Amino acid sequence: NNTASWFTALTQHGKEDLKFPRGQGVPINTNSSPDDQIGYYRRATRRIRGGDGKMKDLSPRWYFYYLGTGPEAGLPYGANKDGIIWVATEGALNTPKDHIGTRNPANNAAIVLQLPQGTTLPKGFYAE
Repeated sequence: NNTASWFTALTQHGKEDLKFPRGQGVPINTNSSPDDQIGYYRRATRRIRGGDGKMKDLSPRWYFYYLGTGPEAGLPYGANKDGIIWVATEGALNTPKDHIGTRNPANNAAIVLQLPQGTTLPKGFYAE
């Protein structure tokens, strides 16, 4: 509890999971260094009860966590797991970013997720 991504989410509207080209995907954060630009996105599925009384699936959201932090802090870069996709800027160090850690929403608002110029966002995905 009291732990969250440092950034706002990407919303999925299509059917394909989130995917980034090699070297792309890490959100902008001017308080981090080139060594830190590596991590993963984690899918969060939302389900609400619709008008018919049955549960309906909402659009999935994907949250970025620096490598070695977040709900899959123990996962090494590249580990295969459903809902987890890995991203890294070229040159980033394959080390845990415990100095960055996660965000306490009671203490800090989320950084608005932004991707650098030229990034290919897959079809159906949009930043909140």
